[PDB]
Amino acid sequence: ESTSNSKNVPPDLSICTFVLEQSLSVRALQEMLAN
Amino acid sequence: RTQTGNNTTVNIIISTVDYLLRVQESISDFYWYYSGKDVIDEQGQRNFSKAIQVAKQVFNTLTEYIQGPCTGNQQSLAHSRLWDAVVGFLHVFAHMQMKLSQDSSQIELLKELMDLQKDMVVMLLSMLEGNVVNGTIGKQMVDMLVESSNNVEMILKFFDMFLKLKDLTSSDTFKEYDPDGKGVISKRDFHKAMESHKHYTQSETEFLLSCAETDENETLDYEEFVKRFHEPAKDIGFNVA
Repeated sequence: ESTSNSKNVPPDLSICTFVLEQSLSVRALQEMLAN
Repeated sequence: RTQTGNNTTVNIIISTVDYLLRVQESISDFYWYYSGKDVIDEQGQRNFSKAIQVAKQVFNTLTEYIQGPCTGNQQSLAHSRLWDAVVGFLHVFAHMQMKLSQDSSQIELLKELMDLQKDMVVMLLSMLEGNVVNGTIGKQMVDMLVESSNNVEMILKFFDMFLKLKDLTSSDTFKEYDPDGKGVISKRDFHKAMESHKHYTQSETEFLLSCAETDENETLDYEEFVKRFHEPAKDIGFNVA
């Protein structure tokens, strides 16, 4: 979705927003995936 | 920190802080490798010992940098990346203390680690030498503690467990559970004492029993138990307080 021409065409950020739920290290991710 | 007359200046203080951060990252990675495993190999123990010795020396160098209220060095550490290293070290300390205490072969590693913790707290106390009311260093240390809230709470609960053990030992119920001067008691008698004390819950009771090694006749040596787990606690907890 383009956001450069906002002055003329409003962008749709409602489908661009993302929420960062989890932030784990690589080793911890591997461990919980194994578990 | 600064060379007044030279054309070019290098911040040895910041370089030392950066190396400390790299060392703490390496130690955290090695702990994350050994966390799942039930026991730590001899080679792993040697690597931990060497890394802890290196970190201890770096911490001593850092505290010698800032003792004698060197305000410039104190501000440099405050604005450096020392706080991230302290946060990582707090997590490592809060988890390794529980992990190693249960095992009875990790005594020397636990001692090395909980001496590194004391050198840590000495450095942090030296950072607050010459502090002012509402100081920037105080604000940045409170932020660090808030970031590491859980690990500090775990360390505090560990220390509070192992500081009440001396009072429980000196209590009358324990002295009548050991009417003689031999000083050796079974896990029956020790668990019954810890429940008749009513200070320790079931989680603390089970953890304390686990941290005491069972021998052939199922009798533990409470004086060495309390000494080993009380003296380092009595040392570090005072600096934390």
